[PDB]
Amino acid sequence: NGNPFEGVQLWANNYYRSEVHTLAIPQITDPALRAAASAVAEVPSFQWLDRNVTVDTLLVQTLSEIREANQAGANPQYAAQIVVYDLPDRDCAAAASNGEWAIANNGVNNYKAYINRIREILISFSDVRTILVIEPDSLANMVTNMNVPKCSGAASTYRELTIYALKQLDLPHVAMYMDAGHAGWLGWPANIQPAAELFAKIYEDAGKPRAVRGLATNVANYNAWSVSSPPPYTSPNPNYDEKHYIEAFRPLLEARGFPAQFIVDQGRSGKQPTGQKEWGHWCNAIGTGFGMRPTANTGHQYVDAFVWVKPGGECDGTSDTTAARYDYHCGLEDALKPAPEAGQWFNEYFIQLLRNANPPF
Ligand SMILES: CO[C@@H]1O[C@H](CO)[C@@H](S[C@@H]2O[C@H](CO)[C@@H](O[C@@H]3O[C@H](CO)[C@@H](O[C@@H]4O[C@H](CO)[C@@H](N)[C@H](O)[C@H]4O)[C@H](O)[C@H]3O)[C@H](O)[C@H]2O)[C@H](O)[C@H]1O
Ligand SMILES: CO[C@@H]1O[C@H](CO)[C@@H](S[C@@H]2O[C@H](CO)[C@@H](O[C@@H]3O[C@H](CO)[C@@H](O)[C@H](O)[C@H]3O)[C@H](O)[C@H]2O)[C@H](O)[C@H]1O
Ligand SMILES: *[C@@H]1O[C@H](CO)[C@@H](O)[C@H](O)[C@H]1NC(C)=O
Repeated sequence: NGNPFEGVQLWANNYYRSEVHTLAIPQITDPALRAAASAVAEVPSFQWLDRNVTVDTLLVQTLSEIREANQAGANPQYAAQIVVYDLPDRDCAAAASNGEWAIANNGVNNYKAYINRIREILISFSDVRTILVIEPDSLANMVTNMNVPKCSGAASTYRELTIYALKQLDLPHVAMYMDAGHAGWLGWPANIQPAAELFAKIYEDAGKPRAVRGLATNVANYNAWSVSSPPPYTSPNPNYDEKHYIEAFRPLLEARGFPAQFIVDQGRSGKQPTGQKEWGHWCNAIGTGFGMRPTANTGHQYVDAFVWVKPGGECDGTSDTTAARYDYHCGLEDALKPAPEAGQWFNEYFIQLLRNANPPF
């Protein structure tokens, strides 16, 4: 029943800090941008377990640092924020963030082992409050993208592995939030009921694990929490921001046995409207800014926290048309270019986010 974001400070991980200080700052001479970059490096965004190698290295290192700070007397205690993101046939409706594992090459077994190892590590660090986002985009793709061969082919696997993860990571010091797309994906009137059906059924089939707190929205996207008028690209969706989406979604979930609490990514939501020409333009969108800083003080009963899940500056996908992971969304007129591989540092993007930051740095 506890909000896992209440009574703790959020740990800012050293990986994002290191990117900003070793890659970004040496390329930013401008005094104000340099000072702003140093400040954003300290905003506590989620750390992503995007490859298996990170489990026994980066995850352990962060948890070990938090343990040490808390043992020294940190008040409030620090909590960790981790994304689980390595399903086989990952990112099934796009090319940009295809992952290391494939269902056709022992991916299911590889993933179960990854989840088992994460469980063992979280058990060993049961003294550290841990908040998890489970597999961005996965279930949202199962709602709207069964017409995509990679997604339809992965659906049964996604379902089995999601339930596996929810049960295995159901630990006394863990809070989990399943990814649930965003207002412009699942919040469309035609998608929102089948979305609620799917998430509630997964929840029931997982045995309603205690550690499942709810859902995460807007991960790696740009939507407003709350604006007074719909951005043009949102019409005619009545759920044109995350507040509308959540207020519509929660009753439908609760009626199906899943009284989900929410966290909302605001890391790239500071400038509204954005420069997106169409709402479905997700890749390195121009006209965006760093948004509201992580906090549990949301003013909304259904929202545990505003968070930064996607770390701004880390690319959404390459704009190189010859690359294996080239996705046409990343070559569009409203995608910033040239852009490196997904997850790699995109310094010009980082600068855009600093310039447009609201609140400013
Ligand atoms: C009445 O107007 C029309 O209505 C229909 C609905 O009745 C929509 S169709 C609706 O369009 C949305 C675009 O506004 C689609 O949402 C997009 O889906 C894609 C997946 O196919 C999402 O892409 C994913 O984005 C992630 C970041 O958020 C990223 N990590 C992933 O790699 C990427 O695949 C995208 O965010 C989302 O906005 C929706 O599926 C579709 O049902 C019509 O657009 C209106 O004109
Ligand atoms: C939805 O798209 C995904 O977005 C997430 C969040 O941006 C990233 S996770 C991101 O991934 C990169 C690349 O693996 C990591 O950067 C790398 O860190 C390793 C050490 O682990 C270094 O050796 C390397 O030089 C560095 O580039 C980030 O630390 C992660 O946060 C994901 O890749 C996207 O697909
Ligand atoms: C994943 O990493 C673990 C160590 O955490 C390792 O033992 C295992 O072999 C790796 N999985 C694959 C499929 O290589």
